[PDB]
Amino acid sequence: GTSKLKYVLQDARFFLIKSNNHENVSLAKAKGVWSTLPVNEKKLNLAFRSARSVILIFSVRESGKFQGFARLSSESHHGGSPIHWVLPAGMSAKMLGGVFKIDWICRRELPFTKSAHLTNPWNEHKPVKIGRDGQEIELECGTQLCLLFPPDESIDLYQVIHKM
Ligand SMILES: CN(Cc1cc(=O)[nH]c(=O)[nH]1)Cc1c(F)cccc1Cl
Repeated sequence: GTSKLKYVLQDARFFLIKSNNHENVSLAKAKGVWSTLPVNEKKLNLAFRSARSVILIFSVRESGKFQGFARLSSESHHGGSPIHWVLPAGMSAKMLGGVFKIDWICRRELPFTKSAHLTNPWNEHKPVKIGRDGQEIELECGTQLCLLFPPDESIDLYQVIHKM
Protein backbone atom coordinates (compact mmCIF):
# COMPACT_ATOMS: atom_id res chain seq x y z
CA GLY A 1 1.70 -3.30 -0.82
CA THR A 2 0.00 0.00 0.00
CA SER A 3 3.06 2.27 0.04
CA LYS A 4 2.68 3.90 -3.38
CA LEU A 5 -1.02 4.43 -2.61
CA LYS A 6 -0.14 6.18 0.65
CA TYR A 7 2.37 8.33 -1.23
CA VAL A 8 -0.27 9.44 -3.76
CA LEU A 9 -2.67 10.26 -0.91
CA GLN A 10 -0.11 12.22 1.12
CA ASP A 11 -1.41 15.75 1.71
CA ALA A 12 -4.24 15.07 -0.76
CA ARG A 13 -7.67 16.64 -0.76
CA PHE A 14 -10.72 14.39 -1.06
CA PHE A 15 -14.24 14.97 -2.41
CA LEU A 16 -17.34 12.83 -2.30
CA ILE A 17 -18.68 12.66 -5.86
CA LYS A 18 -22.17 11.37 -6.57
CA SER A 19 -23.39 9.87 -9.82
CA ASN A 20 -27.02 9.69 -10.88
CA ASN A 21 -26.48 6.21 -12.32
CA HIS A 22 -23.98 3.42 -12.85
CA GLU A 23 -23.66 4.28 -16.55
CA ASN A 24 -21.86 7.55 -15.87
CA VAL A 25 -19.38 5.86 -13.53
CA SER A 26 -18.80 3.19 -16.18
CA LEU A 27 -18.10 5.92 -18.75
CA ALA A 28 -15.75 7.67 -16.31
CA LYS A 29 -13.91 4.39 -15.65
CA ALA A 30 -13.53 3.66 -19.37
CA LYS A 31 -12.55 7.14 -20.58
CA GLY A 32 -10.82 8.72 -17.57
CA VAL A 33 -13.14 11.75 -17.46
CA TRP A 34 -15.68 13.38 -15.20
CA SER A 35 -17.96 16.38 -15.46
CA THR A 36 -19.91 18.24 -12.79
CA LEU A 37 -22.25 21.16 -12.43
CA PRO A 38 -20.56 24.60 -12.36
CA VAL A 39 -20.66 24.94 -8.56
CA ASN A 40 -18.55 21.81 -8.01
CA GLU A 41 -16.43 22.56 -11.07
CA LYS A 42 -15.27 25.79 -9.41
CA LYS A 43 -14.53 23.99 -6.13
CA LEU A 44 -12.55 21.24 -7.85
CA ASN A 45 -10.61 23.67 -10.03
CA LEU A 46 -9.59 25.60 -6.91
CA ALA A 47 -8.60 22.35 -5.19
CA PHE A 48 -6.59 21.11 -8.17
CA ARG A 49 -4.35 24.19 -7.98
CA SER A 50 -4.12 23.94 -4.19
CA ALA A 51 -2.99 20.38 -3.54
CA ARG A 52 -0.52 17.73 -4.61
CA SER A 53 -3.43 15.34 -5.32
CA VAL A 54 -7.20 15.82 -5.52
CA ILE A 55 -9.07 12.53 -5.03
CA LEU A 56 -12.65 11.95 -6.18
CA ILE A 57 -14.43 9.16 -4.31
CA PHE A 58 -17.46 8.02 -6.31
CA SER A 59 -20.86 6.81 -5.10
CA VAL A 60 -23.83 6.01 -7.31
CA ARG A 61 -26.94 7.39 -5.63
CA GLU A 62 -29.04 4.75 -3.83
CA SER A 63 -26.39 2.08 -4.41
CA GLY A 64 -25.23 1.84 -0.80
CA LYS A 65 -21.62 1.65 -1.99
CA PHE A 66 -18.65 3.58 -3.29
CA GLN A 67 -17.55 2.46 -6.77
CA GLY A 68 -13.89 3.53 -6.59
CA PHE A 69 -11.69 6.59 -6.49
CA ALA A 70 -9.55 8.56 -8.92
CA ARG A 71 -7.10 11.46 -8.96
CA LEU A 72 -7.68 14.63 -10.96
CA SER A 73 -5.02 15.00 -13.64
CA SER A 74 -6.37 18.29 -15.03
CA GLU A 75 -8.58 21.27 -14.39
CA SER A 76 -11.87 21.32 -16.26
CA HIS A 77 -11.75 22.06 -19.98
CA HIS A 78 -14.31 22.48 -22.75
CA GLY A 79 -14.31 21.50 -26.42
CA GLY A 80 -13.12 17.89 -26.25
CA SER A 81 -14.88 14.95 -27.87
CA PRO A 82 -18.44 14.95 -26.46
CA ILE A 83 -19.13 12.38 -23.76
CA HIS A 84 -22.45 10.55 -24.05
CA TRP A 85 -23.36 10.98 -20.40
CA VAL A 86 -26.77 9.62 -19.42
CA LEU A 87 -28.24 12.88 -18.20
CA PRO A 88 -31.43 13.10 -16.11
CA ALA A 89 -34.67 14.04 -17.81
CA GLY A 90 -34.70 17.77 -18.49
CA MET A 91 -30.94 18.33 -18.18
CA SER A 92 -28.96 19.37 -21.25
CA ALA A 93 -25.31 19.08 -22.18
CA LYS A 94 -25.17 22.89 -21.98
CA MET A 95 -25.73 22.78 -18.20
CA LEU A 96 -22.54 20.80 -17.55
CA GLY A 97 -19.23 22.37 -16.70
CA GLY A 98 -16.06 21.37 -18.46
CA VAL A 99 -14.49 17.92 -18.43
CA PHE A 100 -11.87 16.91 -15.87
CA LYS A 101 -9.32 14.29 -16.79
CA ILE A 102 -8.88 11.64 -14.07
CA ASP A 103 -6.56 8.72 -13.37
CA TRP A 104 -8.25 5.84 -11.62
CA ILE A 105 -6.60 4.61 -8.44
CA CYS A 106 -9.15 1.93 -7.54
CA ARG A 107 -12.02 0.66 -9.69
CA ARG A 108 -13.22 -1.75 -6.97
CA GLU A 109 -16.29 -1.10 -4.86
CA LEU A 110 -16.61 -0.60 -1.10
CA PRO A 111 -19.96 -1.05 0.69
CA PHE A 112 -21.04 1.72 3.05
CA THR A 113 -21.26 -0.87 5.84
CA LYS A 114 -17.44 -1.05 5.80
CA SER A 115 -16.95 2.71 6.38
CA ALA A 116 -19.37 3.03 9.32
CA HIS A 117 -16.48 3.79 11.70
CA LEU A 118 -15.35 6.86 9.69
CA THR A 119 -16.81 10.32 10.30
CA ASN A 120 -16.19 13.45 8.24
CA PRO A 121 -15.34 16.58 10.29
CA TRP A 122 -16.33 18.81 7.37
CA ASN A 123 -19.86 17.40 7.45
CA GLU A 124 -20.63 17.61 11.20
CA HIS A 125 -18.86 14.29 11.86
CA LYS A 126 -21.62 12.40 10.10
CA PRO A 127 -20.57 9.04 8.62
CA VAL A 128 -18.37 9.67 5.58
CA LYS A 129 -20.95 8.06 3.27
CA ILE A 130 -23.20 11.06 4.04
CA GLY A 131 -22.76 14.24 2.04
CA ARG A 132 -24.00 16.28 -0.87
CA ASP A 133 -22.32 15.81 -4.23
CA GLY A 134 -19.01 17.65 -3.92
CA GLN A 135 -18.72 17.47 -0.13
CA GLU A 136 -15.06 17.72 0.87
CA ILE A 137 -13.72 14.95 3.12
CA GLU A 138 -11.05 15.92 5.66
CA LEU A 139 -7.56 14.48 5.08
CA GLU A 140 -7.48 11.78 7.77
CA CYS A 141 -11.00 10.50 7.10
CA GLY A 142 -10.41 10.53 3.35
CA THR A 143 -7.10 8.69 3.66
CA GLN A 144 -8.63 5.99 5.87
CA LEU A 145 -11.61 5.65 3.52
CA CYS A 146 -9.38 5.13 0.50
CA LEU A 147 -7.28 2.58 2.41
CA LEU A 148 -10.41 0.52 3.15
CA PHE A 149 -11.04 -0.24 -0.52
CA PRO A 150 -9.87 -3.63 -1.77
CA PRO A 151 -6.50 -3.28 -3.53
CA ASP A 152 -6.88 -2.93 -7.30
CA GLU A 153 -3.96 -5.00 -8.59
CA SER A 154 -4.78 -3.97 -12.17
CA ILE A 155 -3.49 -0.41 -11.58
CA ASP A 156 0.16 0.67 -11.42
CA LEU A 157 0.58 3.93 -9.49
CA TYR A 158 4.07 4.56 -10.93
CA GLN A 159 2.71 6.76 -13.74
CA VAL A 160 0.35 8.57 -11.34
CA ILE A 161 3.24 9.46 -9.05
CA HIS A 162 5.12 10.98 -11.99
CA LYS A 163 2.27 13.46 -12.60
CA MET A 164 2.49 14.94 -9.10
C1 LIG B 1 -21.32 13.86 -16.09
N1 LIG B 1 -22.33 14.13 -15.09
C2 LIG B 1 -22.55 12.92 -14.16
C3 LIG B 1 -22.64 13.49 -12.74
C4 LIG B 1 -23.69 13.13 -11.87
C5 LIG B 1 -23.71 13.71 -10.61
O1 LIG B 1 -24.71 13.41 -9.69
N2 LIG B 1 -22.75 14.57 -10.28
C6 LIG B 1 -21.78 14.88 -11.13
O2 LIG B 1 -20.76 15.82 -10.71
N3 LIG B 1 -21.73 14.37 -12.34
C7 LIG B 1 -23.58 14.64 -15.68
C8 LIG B 1 -24.61 15.01 -14.53
C9 LIG B 1 -25.72 14.20 -14.30
F1 LIG B 1 -25.88 13.13 -15.08
C10 LIG B 1 -26.64 14.51 -13.28
C11 LIG B 1 -26.45 15.62 -12.49
C12 LIG B 1 -25.33 16.45 -12.71
C13 LIG B 1 -24.42 16.14 -13.73
CL1 LIG B 1 -23.00 17.19 -14.01
